[PDB]
Amino acid sequence: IRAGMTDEAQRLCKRCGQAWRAATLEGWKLYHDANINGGTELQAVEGNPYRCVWKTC
Amino acid sequence: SAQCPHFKPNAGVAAIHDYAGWVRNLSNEAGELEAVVKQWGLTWTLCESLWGQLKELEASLDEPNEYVRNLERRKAFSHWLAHT
Repeated sequence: IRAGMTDEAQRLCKRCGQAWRAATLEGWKLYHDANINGGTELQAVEGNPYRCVWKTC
Repeated sequence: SAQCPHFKPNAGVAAIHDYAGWVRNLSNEAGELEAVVKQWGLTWTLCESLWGQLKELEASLDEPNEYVRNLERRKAFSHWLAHT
């Protein structure tokens, strides 16, 4: 994480059998719904809409 | 038009808000009236969640996209289920 390698930290958590901890490292992802503005193709919702709760935890 | 007059509901516009508004007045004294008010309340609020098909604080302020329309019905029916 100190090296900016948060994706390698998540891969390491999954490999060590701690996939739950890998999921806790994703709660800092900015909420984005590309469908709010009316696109021609449905895009997948990004980030954590409950960021404030996750950050407080 | 005939010597036997004919009623027909005003074509179907607001009855869900008349019924939901009516039970939102019976709730003022429903604390002690028990017959089948909860049974009818479950049914008519289900009908509002499903074929509501009414105002949603402008559910659309501008234009409707069927994905949004269906997600917004899943929000309204999820709020009904939580309240039940």
